[PDB]
Amino acid sequence: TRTAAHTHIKGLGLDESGVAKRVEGGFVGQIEAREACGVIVDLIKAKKMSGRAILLAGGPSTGKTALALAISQELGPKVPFCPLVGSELYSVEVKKTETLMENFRRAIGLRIKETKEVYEGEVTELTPEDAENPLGGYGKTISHVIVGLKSAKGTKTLRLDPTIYESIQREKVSIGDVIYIEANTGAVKRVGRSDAYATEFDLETEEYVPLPKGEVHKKKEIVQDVTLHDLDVANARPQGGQDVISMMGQLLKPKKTEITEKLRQEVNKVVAKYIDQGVAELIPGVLFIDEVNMLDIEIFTYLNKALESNIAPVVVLASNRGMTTVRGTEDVISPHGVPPDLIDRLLIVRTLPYDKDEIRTIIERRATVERLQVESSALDLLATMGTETSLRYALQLLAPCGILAQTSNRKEIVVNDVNEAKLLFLDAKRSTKILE
Amino acid sequence: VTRTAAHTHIKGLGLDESGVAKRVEGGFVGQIEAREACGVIVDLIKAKKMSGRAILLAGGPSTGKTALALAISQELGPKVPFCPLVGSELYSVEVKKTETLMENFRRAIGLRIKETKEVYEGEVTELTPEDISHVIVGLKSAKGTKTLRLDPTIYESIQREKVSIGDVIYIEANTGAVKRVGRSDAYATEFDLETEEYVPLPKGEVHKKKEIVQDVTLHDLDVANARPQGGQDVISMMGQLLKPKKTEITEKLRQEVNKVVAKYIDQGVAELIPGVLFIDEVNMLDIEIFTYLNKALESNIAPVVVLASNRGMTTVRGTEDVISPHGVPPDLIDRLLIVRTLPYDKDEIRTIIERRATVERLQVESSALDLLATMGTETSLRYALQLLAPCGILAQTSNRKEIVVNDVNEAKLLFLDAKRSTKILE
Amino acid sequence: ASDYKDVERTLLKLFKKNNQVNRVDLDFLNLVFTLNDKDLTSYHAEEI
Amino acid sequence: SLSLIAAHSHITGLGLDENLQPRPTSEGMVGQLQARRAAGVILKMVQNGTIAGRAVLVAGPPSTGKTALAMGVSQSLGKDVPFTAIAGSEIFSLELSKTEALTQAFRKSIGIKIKEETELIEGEVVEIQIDRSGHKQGKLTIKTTDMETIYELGNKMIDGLTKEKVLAGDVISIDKASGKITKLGRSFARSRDYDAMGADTRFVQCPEGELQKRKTVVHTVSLHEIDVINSRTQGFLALFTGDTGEIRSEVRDQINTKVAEWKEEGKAEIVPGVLFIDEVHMLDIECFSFINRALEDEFAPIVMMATNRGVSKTRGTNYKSPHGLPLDLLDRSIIITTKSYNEQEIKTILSIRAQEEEVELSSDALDLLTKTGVETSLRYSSNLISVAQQIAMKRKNNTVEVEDVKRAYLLFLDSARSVKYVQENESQYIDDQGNVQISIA
Amino acid sequence: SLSLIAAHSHITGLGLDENLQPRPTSEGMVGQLQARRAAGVILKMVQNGTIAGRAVLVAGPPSTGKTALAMGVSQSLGKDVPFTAIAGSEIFSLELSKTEALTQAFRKSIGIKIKEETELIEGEVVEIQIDRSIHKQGKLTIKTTDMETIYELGNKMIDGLTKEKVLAGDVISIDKASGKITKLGRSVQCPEGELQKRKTVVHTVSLHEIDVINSRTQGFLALFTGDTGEIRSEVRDQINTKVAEWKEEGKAEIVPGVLFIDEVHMLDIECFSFINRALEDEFAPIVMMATNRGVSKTRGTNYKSPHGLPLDLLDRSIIITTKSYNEQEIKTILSIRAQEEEVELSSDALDLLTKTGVETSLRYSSNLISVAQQIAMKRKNNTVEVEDVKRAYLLFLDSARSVKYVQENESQYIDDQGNVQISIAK
Ligand SMILES: Nc1ncnc2c1ncn2[C@@H]1O[C@H](COP(=O)(O)OP(=O)(O)O)[C@@H](O)[C@H]1O
Ligand SMILES: Nc1ncnc2c1ncn2[C@@H]1O[C@H](COP(=O)(O)OP(=O)(O)O)[C@@H](O)[C@H]1O
Ligand SMILES: Nc1ncnc2c1ncn2[C@@H]1O[C@H](COP(=O)(O)OP(=O)(O)O)[C@@H](O)[C@H]1O
Ligand SMILES: Nc1ncnc2c1ncn2[C@@H]1O[C@H](COP(=O)(O)OP(=O)(O)O)[C@@H](O)[C@H]1O
Ligand SMILES: [Mg+2]
Ligand SMILES: [Mg+2]
Ligand SMILES: [Mg+2]
Ligand SMILES: [Mg+2]
Repeated sequence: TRTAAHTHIKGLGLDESGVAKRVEGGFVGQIEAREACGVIVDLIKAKKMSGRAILLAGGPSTGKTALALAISQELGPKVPFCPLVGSELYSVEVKKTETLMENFRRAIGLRIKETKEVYEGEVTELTPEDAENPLGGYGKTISHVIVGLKSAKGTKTLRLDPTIYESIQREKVSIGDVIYIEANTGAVKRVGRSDAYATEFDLETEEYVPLPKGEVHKKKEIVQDVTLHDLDVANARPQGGQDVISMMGQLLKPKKTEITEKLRQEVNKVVAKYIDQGVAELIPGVLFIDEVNMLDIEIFTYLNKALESNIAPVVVLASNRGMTTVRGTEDVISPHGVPPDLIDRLLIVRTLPYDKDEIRTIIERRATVERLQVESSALDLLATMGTETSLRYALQLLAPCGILAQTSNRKEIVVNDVNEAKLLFLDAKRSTKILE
Repeated sequence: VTRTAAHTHIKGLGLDESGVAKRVEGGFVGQIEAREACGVIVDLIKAKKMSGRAILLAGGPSTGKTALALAISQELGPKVPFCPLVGSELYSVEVKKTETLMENFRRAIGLRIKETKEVYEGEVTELTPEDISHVIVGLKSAKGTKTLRLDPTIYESIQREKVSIGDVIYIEANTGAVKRVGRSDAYATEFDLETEEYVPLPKGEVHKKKEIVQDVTLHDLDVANARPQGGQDVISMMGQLLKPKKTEITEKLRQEVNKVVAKYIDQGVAELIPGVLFIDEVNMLDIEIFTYLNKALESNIAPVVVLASNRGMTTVRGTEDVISPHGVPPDLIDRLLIVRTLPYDKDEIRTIIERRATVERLQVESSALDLLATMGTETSLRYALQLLAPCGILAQTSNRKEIVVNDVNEAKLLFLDAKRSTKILE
Repeated sequence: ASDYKDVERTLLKLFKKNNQVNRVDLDFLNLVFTLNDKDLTSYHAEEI
Repeated sequence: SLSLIAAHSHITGLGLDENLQPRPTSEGMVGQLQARRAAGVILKMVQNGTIAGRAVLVAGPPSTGKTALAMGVSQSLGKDVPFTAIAGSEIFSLELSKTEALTQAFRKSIGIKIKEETELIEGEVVEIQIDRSGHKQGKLTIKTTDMETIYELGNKMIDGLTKEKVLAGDVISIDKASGKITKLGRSFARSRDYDAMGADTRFVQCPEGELQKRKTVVHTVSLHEIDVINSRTQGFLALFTGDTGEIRSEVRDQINTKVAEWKEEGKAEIVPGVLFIDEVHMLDIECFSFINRALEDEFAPIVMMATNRGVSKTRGTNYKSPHGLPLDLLDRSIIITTKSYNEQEIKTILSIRAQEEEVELSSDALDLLTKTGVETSLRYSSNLISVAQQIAMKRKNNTVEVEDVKRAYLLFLDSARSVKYVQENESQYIDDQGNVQISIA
Repeated sequence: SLSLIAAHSHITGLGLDENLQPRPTSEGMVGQLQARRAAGVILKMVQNGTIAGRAVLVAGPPSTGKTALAMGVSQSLGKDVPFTAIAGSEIFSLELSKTEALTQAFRKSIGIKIKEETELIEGEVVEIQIDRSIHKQGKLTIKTTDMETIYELGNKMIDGLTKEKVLAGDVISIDKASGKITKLGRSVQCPEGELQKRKTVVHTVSLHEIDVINSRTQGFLALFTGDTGEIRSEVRDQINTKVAEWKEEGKAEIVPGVLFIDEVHMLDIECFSFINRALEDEFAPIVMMATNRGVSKTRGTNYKSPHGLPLDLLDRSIIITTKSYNEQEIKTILSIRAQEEEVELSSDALDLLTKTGVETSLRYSSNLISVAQQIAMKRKNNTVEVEDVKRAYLLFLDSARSVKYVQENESQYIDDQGNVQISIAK
């Protein structure tokens, strides 16, 4: 399997009482940061508060993205988690404010359940009937239709509306075709021809399908997780309609448009109504904005306003610079590149740099997860190299060492392999020196 | 009778078989070394071997860069594609500058193909539908008669063309196009007063087949494969009125078009005619355009692009601290061969003025021509060149054919130069 | 672009199998309501 | 309304008495007595509906109740009174000009209450008998729960009945003005007749009362909505999509004339509202110059403006301004100032916040939180409250205490301590020049 | 893929042995021993596929084969594996956001192979009976190399064969599942075995292609037109989860590839900010970056940077540095280039070309080779002699000589302030 930068991170590694073990879940060190992340994860799982914001502040290569992905893993696949980077907000189709609003709503999941009844099987009979009296109806005066379906557990004779007969005619269903009728909406689908009649003709283009399993009429309760933005898109760009105008619109590209506040208000009303009935439940997720330094002043101000909404995920921010002028502004030097008013709404989680032992343990774990064996002396050399230039350099240099060792048909990486890798690939400081 | 422009007198390079350039041939005067270099470049292009070669015509203003480009275009001939440009054209608003540049690149590469055209032409005798259903139509021609079965699209075209029985129709099989050429002559006396236009019954057989040769470019194929471009069906109308603006053609479409062209060449039905792309005012190009032009020159299928520039040690547009020999970053400069073009002395200026007067059908007295030449030497050659037409107009107003000194002096007193205007402003 | 039609059909067939099974009809539950303005009347809706 | 615990979920409105006198604590607001009096005056001005085009500026430091005061006004106003809340950065669009965005926002803040009179006949058709040769003639009977009547049908009515394909037992509605026939639904008695039902079928009860009824309905539609509807042929979709474009000015003038005509005839009423612009300093000089005239229209709403910047440089200009706004706009604006809270007010605010979040604070923890708020920030303590609650919950303890607050203070930093650490560790963070020492040893 | 001769056509590989030790001159590549070693290590890492999101920078003087190295890597990687080489000036588009473009670029280099087993009958053809309703009765016979047997058709097969109007005695391919019918020419060719064969066809697509395919009603047109638009992020998430499920099922395999940005010095700080995160995630390809400038101000920033890239990216990348070629390496590279261009240079001519390339630029001499060949062609000579190279040097200029010419006569060129001395006199 592919080995990403944060593959070794398997979890936050916390105890039941909240204490974090020294080495668990792929983490090494960062005790206080891990405890703060555990408190935040508890807050997210509580699912009560809206618009809370925290900021993961620290230098480059400290673990901000590592903590974000660890939080995502710990939350589970039932909690929304929208990763992002600051640069993606600058759209060319709609204002950056609209894109921030869209992404911000994506992290409010809704779990809605619906029970559906479907009639499926193989058609055995189809005997349309007219009204008992010619004066009963208009024109064709077609009454109910009788259809016979066959399943693995038996057969059933159904009495259908003339609208369902019209659907049957539209779908071009003949005797022996496997069909599928939804009593919820009256929609008829033509699955295909039964495998029983597969060899009826020795050359024919027909999608033969097996006989449906189970009963002919099976009732199932369907549960799906849908975002609020999904409902907004469905209202904005519905897929319904079979007119020529509908088809022409379908061929058009799905350009983003500034969905009005009225549509969100109506969506909120209907979702509140359905949650009130108990059918559906709201799940506020988490929105992750990496490289918050790159946001414009307008985006920061809209973030200020978004946090005052009634429905709002917990935005987690990452910044790797201090005392830096805010983009889009000439004079405002700010603590982390974040405007002072937004900083006043944030909670800073300080992350601290590592020592040699932590680097050594991280290199051990990274080599282990890489399916590479490293000698103790070569590992000490790699640790010294990382503490000399950067940890990330060594963490990436593990792979070329492994490749070089394989080219020599050696099971483990030797110090000479590390030296040769050093010769082949330089670092930023060495490149700057050699360019001088 | 005829109109005259800046380069109406430029007919060619005037180079011999050995490649050396005579002092005065093809309307050119002097600049022998540049003409020889341009002839070598013409041979390089005609070889049809290399791709992406680029050269730079470096010199001062009014020195003969555009003249050399147009002479190369004339000498190569109308068969090859020569595309002149200013960099300002690249700054489109519908698509990015890269898309325009790449489109101009593939537009400068020519393709010549052989195609067989199947032609039917008849007067109509029956109209039966096979029942949107196929139609059955009978046709006659001077040599005989035929009945045809046409696809529903052709049926829609015929219905929307207001074809009657007894109308004469033209069907091109390749495109499925139906054109009503008119009403048959046999019904000329059918009425006394109607809006009909009567045409004679077509000669020969109903079905004809001919082989033409048509010239296309890679861009034409790209546009053909990208968007619908013709047709008489409402489906075609809707397809082409949708997505009207230009789009960023992908590299995949270009690769597929290249594969198709390679297949055609291998089958022998097509031949390739590499051409030239000329960009003028290259200093107008931003650093991004030069940066991508670096990539296009390494492309395996590119024309012989020539560059003209006339600025020295000027900063590169877009950049703020890059001082370059001609506004061209050093990355592109290494991809170029620089052809130096030199200013003109007094005698060559006089000869050029004489030839321009001869071309524009003017008669100039020797003393008047000497005065015009010396005043062009004093201020500028182009100033003398544009003064020729007002001088000719002035001479006609005096009921006199040949130009005299008085007309030249009057023209100088009436119209001023840039330097004189700048002095007046001061 | 004709040569890519088989690939397009293959991808659509692969995605339809998962797409059709585990989806909830948002239109059925009145979550989509922008078409309702075309064929319904306010007083008719309130009376119904 | 669909809501989660938010920042301003505890402010039910302005805590004013009958004489617009603020209470020491009421409806979730503490202090800001002068500001609350001004807000009540603004509310009475809005409710009166006679004064047109008034700009109000709310100024003061951040976390001083500007947005809180606006939220209180919004809650006090209630429904039927438009309240458009927009940001300064919302007006910048790639589709609409800034002036067009402001124009659409302004019209959204004015609502039009229009009355429609409808005459209908609704009932379950009992029997239909149609005779056709010449023109056709027929008789029809419609019954309700307490009425039954036989009617004679004209040719066009019969044509409509046939084109609707109405059968017996169906409840239908006919507008005697136009004759349009709508099938409401089917009776319950016919439900058994089928196993699967089409999408069109509906089961409804038989209407009660008299067969012929008169009913009038009042509709609340904003001016922007009317303009969008009356611009194109499908504007009502753009009312949700937002791809409405720049409506023609002649359309807007015609719509103003039409609204005036309706008001003169007495069938339409105007319900003016309040426009709130958050962070007005994010607007440009062109927007302000437009607003100067636009505030002066007869249909201009009452605009409230909230700012936190002091003497700063106006966007789109090369000079500094008292609040970032041009003097011409301030001339037509009255400024409401706010003052920072004292210790007792911060204590009351923290108690209110604890009550709203259903967190059981202790007295000692409340004192510690108030001290931290006065030392560092009120919003910092408000954010720390929930963290302390979670920390206490993890300790299997149902009440918060001093240790939980201390742990929250240690785990989560504030602005001052973050500044202290960033200044102490300048070498490990990227600077303006981009230099950073990633190495540690 | 037929195309003319470019400046990189000779590079047929990276020239590695079994022990990854590069030979002095193989597959077109000369020297650059450490650079080729590092390129081979990267190539093996890509082929292994167990490492994702690695960025490699190529460093050192311009015109030192950084693009030549990347091309060698692409060719040595072979087909059946994505390798996207895009210029940094192609990222900035007026229809696609820079982040969206970078995302598409990353996904385009990740390939997915999905196997589709189709039942198709391939046969030579024998007479076909179609009859009216007695819905329809029809029989066809197919001949192969060892069978001749009758199939009895159904309604849809009869309809398809009527639509195709298949003749007899030719060759036809019919798919049992899809139902597509492919025509083939007359029997040169002949069926080779059983009438109905079971052969799987493998389809190579990228994640971007799948995203576009599911993007719209007919989104597969966008793969060629390029008007995809900003795809919704939920669509990409769906593609990711379905691809993960397919890989778990074993019905599709992933082929990670290489992304090459040739001119990284044009992306702004926002692009670098996105790139920093794009590398970390799974399904991220390996990015190759080339830069020539030592220390410059990054676009979008007001400060210098150690390579034109922010230090955050430099921490995430490994840098491969290239030494400038020596005289011997220049000589042998020119020998390879001349051999590729079909030019027969003399020994003294080769030495002169070597010294000329060493003095000014290798590219300059490489472009001068074709000019010299064309010059010799004017003299009707096969071998290129010294005088041809000297004439090529004289007629076409390098950067330094042109700079000297402009510097000594800066008055006749337009300067940075817009001043020029057009007047030849005074
Ligand atoms: N506490 C930790 N334990 C183990 N490995 C870690 C820890 N923190 C970071 N890492 C590893 O080192 C890398 C640096 O963290 P990262 O979030 O990428 O830094 P940045 O602040 O630049 O985003 C991570 O990708 C991860 O692989
Ligand atoms: N050597 C020449 N012989 C004849 N006419 C010339 C010559 N050079 C320039 N001209 C005339 O004067 C004009 C100016 O030349 P041009 O090519 O525009 O100069 P540049 O392109 O260097 O600015 C040309 O259009 C042409 O009509
Ligand atoms: N008058 C008030 N009454 C109660 N709480 C207030 C008041 N003003 C501010 N707050 C508190 O501060 C926050 C609202 O302040 P806000 O209006 O955003 O400040 P500003 O807008 O002045 O920056 C809420 O958390 C609220 O508890
Ligand atoms: N080691 C080499 N062997 C053969 N040809 C080379 C070598 N290095 C560079 N070249 C050729 O020299 C020219 C310059 O190389 P290029 O990659 O464009 O330089 P850069 O990428 O540094 O600008 C190209 O024509 C290339 O094919
Ligand atoms: Mg990082
Ligand atoms: Mg010119
Ligand atoms: Mg506020
Ligand atoms: Mg290079």
